Amino acid sequence: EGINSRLQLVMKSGKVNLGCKTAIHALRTGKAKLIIISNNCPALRKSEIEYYAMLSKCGVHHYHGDNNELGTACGKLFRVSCLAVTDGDSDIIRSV
RNA sequence: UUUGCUUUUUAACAGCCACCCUGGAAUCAGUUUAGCUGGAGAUAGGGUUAGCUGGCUGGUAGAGCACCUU
Repeated sequence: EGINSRLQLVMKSGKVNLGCKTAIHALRTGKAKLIIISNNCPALRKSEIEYYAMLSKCGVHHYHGDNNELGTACGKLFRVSCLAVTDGDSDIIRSV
């Protein structure tokens, strides 16, 4: 809930790639600063992302409260399982 | 009364005519008679596949049918 403040700060300044496929696309690229995955996300899907994150090495990643939460945390009426923070005023990536 | 009625048909069989890729959606968009669908990837563009008792040729005019003359 410190992150819930700091996340919406990033989207104004920087950019974020929301959804599973665009997140994994960034990891192959090695261009994703961190991966945020929803708790409600399918169990198998997260495993693939956090394997990819180990290979990308600066995948790092971090868990939330909930799937439907994570969209409205962004400021989106649709819902999101996974983010990928591409690069913001707030250093989300250093502390977390 | 350029009129009213009857005939003008084609068999089984055989060949041919939901899902993926690109992509990344809020000023939300697509859509049914009705509702539903969509970052667990929508519209759109290009494909793949399912099908009926669909279309074309073969079967098949030699047959069947309606008439006419020695």
